[PDB]
Amino acid sequence: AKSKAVPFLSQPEALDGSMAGDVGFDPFGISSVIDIKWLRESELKHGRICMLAATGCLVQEVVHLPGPAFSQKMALNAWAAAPRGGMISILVAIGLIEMISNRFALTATDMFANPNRVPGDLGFDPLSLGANPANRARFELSEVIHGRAAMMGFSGMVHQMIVSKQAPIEQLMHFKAVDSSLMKLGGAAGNLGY
Amino acid sequence: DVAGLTPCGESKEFARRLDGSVKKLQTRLSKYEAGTPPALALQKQIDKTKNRFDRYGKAGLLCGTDGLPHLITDGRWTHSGEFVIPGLLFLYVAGWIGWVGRSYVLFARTADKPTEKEIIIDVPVALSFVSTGFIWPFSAFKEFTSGNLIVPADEITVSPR
Amino acid sequence: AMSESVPFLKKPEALDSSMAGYAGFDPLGLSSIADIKFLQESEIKHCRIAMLAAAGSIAQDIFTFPGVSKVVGTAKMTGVHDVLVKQGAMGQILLWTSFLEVFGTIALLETLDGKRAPGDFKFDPLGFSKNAETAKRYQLSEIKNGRLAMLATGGMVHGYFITGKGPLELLTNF
Amino acid sequence: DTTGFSGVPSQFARPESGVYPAEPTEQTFLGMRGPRAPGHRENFGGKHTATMLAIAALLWQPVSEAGMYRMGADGALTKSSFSNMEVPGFGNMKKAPTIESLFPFAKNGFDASPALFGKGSMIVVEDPRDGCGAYANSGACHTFLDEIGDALKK
Amino acid sequence: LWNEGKIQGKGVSVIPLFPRPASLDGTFPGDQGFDPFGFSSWVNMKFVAEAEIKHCRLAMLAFAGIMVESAGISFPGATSVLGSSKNIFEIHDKAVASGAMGQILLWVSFFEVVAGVPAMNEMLNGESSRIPGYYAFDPLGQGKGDKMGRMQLSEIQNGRLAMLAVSGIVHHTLITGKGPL
Amino acid sequence: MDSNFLKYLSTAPVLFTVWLSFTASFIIEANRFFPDMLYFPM
Ligand code: CLA
Ligand code: CLA
Ligand code: CLA
Ligand code: CLA
Ligand SMILES: CCCCCCCCCCCCCCCCCC(=O)OC[C@H](CO[C@@H]1O[C@H](CO)[C@H](O)[C@H](O)[C@H]1O)OC(=O)CCCCCCCCCCCCCCCCC
Ligand SMILES: CCCCCCCCCCCCCCCC(=O)OC[C@H](COP(=O)(O)OC[C@@H](O)CO)OC(=O)CCCCCCCCCCCCCCC
Ligand code: KC2
Ligand SMILES: CC1=C(C#C/C(C)=C/C=C/C(C)=C/C=C/C=C(C)/C=C/C=C(\C)C#CC2=C(C)C[C@@H](O)CC2(C)C)C(C)(C)C[C@H](O)C1
Ligand SMILES: CC1=C(C#C/C(C)=C/C=C/C(C)=C/C=C/C=C(C)/C=C/C=C(\C)C#CC2=C(C)C[C@@H](O)CC2(C)C)C(C)(C)C[C@H](O)C1
Repeated sequence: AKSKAVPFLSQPEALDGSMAGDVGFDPFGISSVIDIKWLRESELKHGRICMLAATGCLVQEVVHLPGPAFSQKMALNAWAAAPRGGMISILVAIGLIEMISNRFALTATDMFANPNRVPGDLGFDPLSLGANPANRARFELSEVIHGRAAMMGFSGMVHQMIVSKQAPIEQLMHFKAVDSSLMKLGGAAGNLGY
Repeated sequence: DVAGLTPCGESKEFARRLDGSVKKLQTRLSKYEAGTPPALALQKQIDKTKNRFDRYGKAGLLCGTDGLPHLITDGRWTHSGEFVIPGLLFLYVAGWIGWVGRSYVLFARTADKPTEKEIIIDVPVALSFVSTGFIWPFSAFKEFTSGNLIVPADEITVSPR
Repeated sequence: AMSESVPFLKKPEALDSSMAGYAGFDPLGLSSIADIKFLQESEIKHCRIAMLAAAGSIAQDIFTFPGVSKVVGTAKMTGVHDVLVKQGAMGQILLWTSFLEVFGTIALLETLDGKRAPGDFKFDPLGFSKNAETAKRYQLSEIKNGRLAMLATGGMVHGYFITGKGPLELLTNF
Repeated sequence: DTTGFSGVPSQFARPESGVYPAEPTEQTFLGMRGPRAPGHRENFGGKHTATMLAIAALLWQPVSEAGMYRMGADGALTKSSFSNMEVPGFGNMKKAPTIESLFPFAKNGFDASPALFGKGSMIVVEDPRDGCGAYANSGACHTFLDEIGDALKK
Repeated sequence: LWNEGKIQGKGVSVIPLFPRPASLDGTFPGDQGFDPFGFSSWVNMKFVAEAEIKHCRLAMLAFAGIMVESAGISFPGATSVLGSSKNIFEIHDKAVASGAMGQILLWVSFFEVVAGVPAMNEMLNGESSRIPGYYAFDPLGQGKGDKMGRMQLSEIQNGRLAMLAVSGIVHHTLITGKGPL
Repeated sequence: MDSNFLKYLSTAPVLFTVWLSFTASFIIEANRFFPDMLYFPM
């Protein structure tokens, strides 16, 4: 009845090894306060966004759409250079996708009202790649793992672009170590301001 | 420009406001040596003052005879960032707070002791409600038309007259 | 049941000897991922296009149609493509193959419905597949030659990138 | 009780519809799995979406190459916009809206092609590696692995 | 052969300084106790067995390559394009610079991607009953009882010795600055 | 954590003080990084 991830803690309730990627890792007991269905929806959503984002950073470094507005190797510069109209078009399209794909059940109070609704399962299988039920368990597992890995990787890429103003693989190929004089962490109250 | 006002970037009194504000700081800086903490602090203030005046000059604000920026709130779109757009942001947040608090009060009515839920708040349920407020205009209007926002006049206690 | 082509691996559980060109070769389990009728139609399509591509490379090295040498000179393989995009040649090919592919889309969707064999456009103007055994021999042959030409086309175009020559003059020189 | 973020409207005293449609399993190529009307997936299923996308991709090819192509003295073709054609009967409107108004590639400088990318405005593909290796480099190229070797020998 | 009871088999401890653990099972080829830190308690035994055989085969092939390239022996024209030196490290660096090492990397990676990972996944899931390290690669006969009794033991021991010896050679060459033979 | 101590932290004065201290803190931080926002910049 101990956790498998954290052997010295007890196994958290609402974690029973049914879900893919369920290794018993819930030390702060978020699952005891927040329903595990909402948490798995949020984990799958974050992970999918990050999977695309990590691939976005790498591909944006290599391949570009034509034009000077899309010639930003460093991804943090692409945010500012890419046309505002089209970026807000992306944002509005995301909002329409969120309301329709969730079928107007978006709030914490109303989502999962239908007992048929499954965490992360929006009905998205355009090419019916999940039609085979033999592959279902390992697909669910590898989707969860790809999402977790990509959350960590995109977090690293964004803050390494902040520290080193270089695109990620160009940072790997033209590497420069931290001086430590720059990018001081904290310090707003030690010097009493300014 | 509008109402006989002058854009702050070319009003000379805005320029005198900036110059007097910087001389006031520089005469305080004249009593300190270069690398000291009071000298560094006052130089940071001088840079902040100059930045604020420069930004206001290029923002489309309209200074008066006094040289202080004035706000136009009659509804014209060239000045919507001074009242109409901050107002839209406010009404979204205020309606969020109202919708979320109303949802918790209706949940707390269906509790074992309804008055214990309001001095000892159910924090997971209340956080569930605080997250729902992002689509309050649609949720509240659908609540209205479904006859669940407004209660009829004969379920409301009134005074004898 | 172990794979006949890869003996230490299991039989790929979606491939059967009634298919053409079957050798039990699906080590990555892709026949379980995608629908198998789609994969068969994609394989035959890739096969026929690459057979045409390989023969076109060979023939283009041997001879060239009248007038073409003036418009495209020393250029060969991918190099002619850009020149012929400027003229209307490549666009016209795209248009007519795209027209055929609209009906091929309808045909593939009927195949996924299960009313048509993959690669079956019923096209046999001259008579070759009258007899059943010869039809089987041709079916195995056409997948085998198409696969060989898929790898061939790959090799030919990549050799063009490395040397700038193309298949026949690469045989003649080096 | 209510756990929090459970999502059931009856645990948060919220009015629900009470109607929860049965979830089917059939899918469409550019659509979603979900409750439809009877007969909907038979007329607007995968067959419809694939054929319609195929026809739209075929009809893109005249549209992306739209223009007034005219011959000179020789066979050389000049391309012009459809605006230059003048309709003769509509009063003060002399030039008329055409297929260039619904697909205005030229104003945004797109150079559209049937493949979707023309010579001008072609996709840009570059090399990140910058013509050097992973390890043991010399010059203006110093990799992460080279710094691992640099730190280990110091 | 197996020699159960005498060597390998079950109940055999090559270093009685460490008692043979009960976690360890007496049915893996070339298995003779020797589990001090108790890894067999919790690791998948088939996975670590396959890993041991695969590390053994790299070690043996690497030993053969180190000896040949340290004896000066070569294929025709290899020394013309690569270096004429016999230092294994420098040959690796210049064969990297020639693309030969990239080609070996490509084809070894392809073999793992399409065959190594499916063999691993099936052998660990429990769908194929493939013994660890088996790829049906026995062209020149030498099968039968000897292959699963003595030859299996030979592969595991010769490979463990090859691992120790190659680690030894690479460390000695680096500190001395001179190779073997 | 003890459920009675968590029930004490759920009392109205504690949540009121924490919520408005958090609210005050992100107004202070927003006016530190983005000071003198007299208008919505547009
Ligand atoms: C209502 C429909 C509509 C209309 C009329 C426009 C009109 C415009 N958009 Mg678009 N846009 C829309 C919807 C629309 N948008 C949606 C729904 C999104 C979100 C997915 C975007 C995202 C978007 C971006 C990111 C950009 C535009 C741009 C433009 C402008 C120039 C277009 C151009 O030159 O095309 C000719 C060019 C092409 C046809 C090139 C196409 C490039 C390929 C197809 C991109 C690949 C798409 C990718 C797979 C997306 C998948 C995600 C999606 C399924 C959610 C033009 C004002 C650009 C702009 O503002 O520049 C000034 C720009 O940068 N838009
Ligand atoms: C979230 C609960 C809530 C809601 C939805 C309303 C809604 C309303 N109030 Mg009431 N009110 C509330 C709390 C609430 N009030 C509290 C706590 C007090 C005590 C200070 C009052 C005192 C009060 C007075 C004196 C008046 C109103 C009036 C009004 C109306 C107009 C809006 C307004 O004037 O705001 C005014 C709001 C206030 C004066 C106080 C609001 C204080 C905070 C910001 C809201 C409460 C937050 C709450 C703790 C939410 C927790 C949520 C969490 C558990 C999830 C409207 C019917 C007016 C009216 O009748 O007009 C027709 C009026 O004159 N209210
Ligand atoms: C993947 C296939 C493919 C592609 C993309 C190209 C592309 C091209 N070829 Mg190559 N070519 C091909 C196959 C291909 N060819 C084949 C199969 C042959 C004959 C063995 C040739 C022989 C050839 C020569 C000799 C020349 C070209 C040239 C060209 C260029 C101009 C097009 C032209 O006029 O070609 C003309 C090509 C043909 C008329 C042959 C078309 C073959 C078709 C596909 C046979 C189909 C018949 C079959 C029974 C199907 C019936 C249809 C039915 C289903 C309805 C362009 C680069 C020219 C060029 O630029 O060279 C520098 C040129 O001079 N091609
Ligand atoms: C002494 C070494 C040795 C031994 C005893 C074995 C024994 C075995 N191997 Mg392994 N194997 C080895 C080396 C060895 N292998 C190496 C290095 C490789 C990589 C090339 C392989 C790759 C391999 C695969 C892929 C598979 C096996 C399998 C097997 C088993 C059946 C095959 C058989 O019996 O033929 C063995 C026959 C011989 C050992 C005859 C001797 C040939 C010698 C070793 C060649 C010497 C090369 C050269 C002259 C080097 C010396 C000079 C140098 C110093 C310069 C058996 C358990 C199969 C199995 O059942 O796995 C569990 C299987 O599928 N082996
Ligand atoms: C149907 C689809 C078929 C697809 C087939 C292709 C894909 C198949 C799968 C491929 C998977 C990847 C394989 C590699 C592909 C590229 C090959 C390549 O040339 O790479 C390219 C690069 C080298 O790039 C080289 O650059 C040189 C110039 O500098 C040469 O001139 C050539 O350009 C090139 O060979 O490869 C690497 O960087 C490999 C780095 C090392 C990788 C591991 C080596 C082996 C493991 C031992 C390492 C131990 C390290 C211990 C710790 C050390 C710490 C310092
Ligand atoms: C699941 C996601 C996990 C996220 C992990 C976070 C990783 C980065 C965290 C910091 C990294 C190292 C910090 C050293 C950097 C460091 O310690 O600098 C020190 C700084 C105070 O300055 P000093 O007094 O040290 O000045 C020292 C002199 O040397 C210089 O003048 O500490 C802070 O208060 C900064 C953090 C803000 C504190 C409030 C944060 C916002 C509160 C939001 C609610 C709580 C959230 C958690 C708060 C902790
Ligand atoms: C002649 C008029 C017409 C044209 C020119 C046309 C072209 C295309 C193209 C072309 C590029 C695509 C890609 C496409 C795809 C889809 N069409 Mg189709 N379509 C037309 C007519 C209708 C009707 C009347 C309906 C319909 C539907 C769907 C659904 C969703 C199914 C679902 O998700 O369950 C998808 C994906 C149904 C619907 O629900 O639309 C919201 C529905 O009733 N369509 N359609
Ligand atoms: C909703 C949500 C999710 C999510 C998400 C996220 C983060 C989604 C992000 C999606 C994105 C980034 C979509 C990007 C679309 C880009 C387009 C359409 C480009 C068009 C280019 C054009 C028109 C052009 C041009 C041209 C111009 C004008 C002039 C030329 O000089 C240049 C050029 C030739 C190129 C997911 C699915 C993960 C889960 C969950 O369900 C919740
Ligand atoms: C499901 C579905 C389908 C689909 C689909 C799609 C679009 C599938 C695409 C899936 C994708 C894009 C997965 C991407 C995963 C990325 C990962 C794991 C990156 C991790 C990075 C790491 C660990 C890192 C790092 C780094 C850091 C921090 C330090 C740096 O200095 C360097 C470094 C780079 C090393 C389709 C649409 C086909 C239909 C089908 O019917 C249903």
